[PDB]
Amino acid sequence: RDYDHLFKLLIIGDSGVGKSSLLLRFADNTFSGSYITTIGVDFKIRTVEINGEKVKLQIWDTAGQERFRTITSTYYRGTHGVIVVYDVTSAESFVNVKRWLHEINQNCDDVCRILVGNKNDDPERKVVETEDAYKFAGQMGIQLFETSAKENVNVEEMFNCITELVLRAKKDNLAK
Amino acid sequence: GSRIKQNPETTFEVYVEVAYDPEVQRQFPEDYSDQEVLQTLTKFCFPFYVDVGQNFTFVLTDIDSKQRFGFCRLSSGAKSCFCILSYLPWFEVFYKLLNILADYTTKRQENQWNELLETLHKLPIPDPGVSVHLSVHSYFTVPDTRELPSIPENRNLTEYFVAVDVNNMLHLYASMLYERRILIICSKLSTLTACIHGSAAMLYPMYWQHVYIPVLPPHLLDYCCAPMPYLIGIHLSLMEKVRNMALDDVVILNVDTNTLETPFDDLQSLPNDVISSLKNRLKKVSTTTGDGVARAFLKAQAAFFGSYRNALKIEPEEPITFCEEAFVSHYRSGAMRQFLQNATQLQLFKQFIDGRLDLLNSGEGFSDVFEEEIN
Ligand SMILES: Nc1nc2c(ncn2[C@@H]2O[C@H](COP(=O)(O)OP(=O)(O)O)[C@@H](O)[C@H]2O)c(=O)[nH]1
Repeated sequence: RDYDHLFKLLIIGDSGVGKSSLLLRFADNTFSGSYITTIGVDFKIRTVEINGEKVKLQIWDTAGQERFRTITSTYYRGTHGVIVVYDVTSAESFVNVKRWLHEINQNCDDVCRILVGNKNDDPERKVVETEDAYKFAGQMGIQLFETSAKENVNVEEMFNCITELVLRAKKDNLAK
Repeated sequence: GSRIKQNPETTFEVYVEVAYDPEVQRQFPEDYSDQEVLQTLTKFCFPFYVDVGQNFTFVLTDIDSKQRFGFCRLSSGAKSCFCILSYLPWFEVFYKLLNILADYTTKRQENQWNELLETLHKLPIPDPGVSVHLSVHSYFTVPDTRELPSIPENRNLTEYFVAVDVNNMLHLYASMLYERRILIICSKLSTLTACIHGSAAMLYPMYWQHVYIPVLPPHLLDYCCAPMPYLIGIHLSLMEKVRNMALDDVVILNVDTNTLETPFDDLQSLPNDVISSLKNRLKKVSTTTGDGVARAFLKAQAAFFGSYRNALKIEPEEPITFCEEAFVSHYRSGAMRQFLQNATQLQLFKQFIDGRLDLLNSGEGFSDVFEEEIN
């Protein structure tokens, strides 16, 4: 109706990495509460105008993803792009997203994806160093964003990137 | 891979009486302070548009995707609802308890009401078979959830089997094995949530791993647009709203009319020998009495997934792994070749395997009916 493009996004990451806090920065929703602990799923909406094109994004999250050592390809059906989040202060959160990103590479290579290291706002507690995440990002051919949802640093840039990726994918595929 | 809480702290979290925006009239514990949960309960207790049945069980999912059961008892004309929220999947026990508490409430027996709830809330959770008294002359035995559900003892399976014809049971099963988005619609809430619980239970030893909402209240209708796999029940009064969403690639079962819409060829694509054998068992009286229905689906699951054992690479120096290439490259039909490859993409199969791998590499030592059925 009131937009030129609608895209469906997923955010994935262990519980506690700051996905809901990222989505709060993301959202246009009047009600900001989350239904993760109600029905085990939550969605938020953002509309943005990029070079004159009205773009609407849905982003969906689900509960307890840390129990999935691998998230399999049925999860990603119908989704245009994925925001893959770890916590820079949690080694275990990073090992999970690496498995997830290999599975996407092998079984859902058509989906746009970016890697996000959240909670990048306390050097003393940082465990996943930039170099190692950046190296992994390069190997997988994807971009890395280290963010602080808490301080609202590099969040907008991170969202702009996945938004622009899915927009480009739509245009590239429209062109044959 | 179960989403049942294995070590609940109490027999239940909170009990509420809700009446007509609906409000909590009464609660236990008296000092229960989660106003977010209380508010949520008021909406899930009346998950339909006003203008059926008595019992039904909704599920709230928590942050690690474990399940809280909202066992409900609806008043005569949907004027009020009695609900107990618990991690224990004891449908028959809590429906009974609700009846007792409702009659105490009716007869204004405040002391018996308080005593029953307090005694229950303080009770350390007992082992299966232990006697728990409702009264002096009445007791239930703690259920053994490791057993297959039996008809008519198990309310969910019994109501599911009564309401849904065999072809539609097969279509639901097939859709789950492809991890479709599945919507069940019914005018009776008891029937609605029984169909969701009962059908998901047929996946045993696997469990539905993604969105699971036995009944969805209208204020959350937009969640039918979720793109990940889901299993969602809605009351018939919400159907027009859903019809409006023009959902693409969703399996929809109208239970009232036993009409199933699916854009996929899932049931026909499954290995025909397995499905024939299942269908035939389901059609006989002799093999559908007692635990017959659950046994039939268990045998199908064993026939579909049983070869996983031969893909367990057990090379010393640790640890036991699952070899997918081995799994998908040994088959007794072209249809199974395709099935096994599809199975590697299923979250319900992934959680089953990773759970086995953990359990095996632990050295725990176990048994269940699935493994017996494989043997
Ligand atoms: N220090 C810091 N804390 C954060 C950040 N983002 C979220 N948190 C905190 O981490 C906790 C979990 O975040 P939440 O959004 O609820 O996690 P979720 O389970 O992934 O959705 C909350 O207490 C947040 O305030 C961040 O960028 N920096």
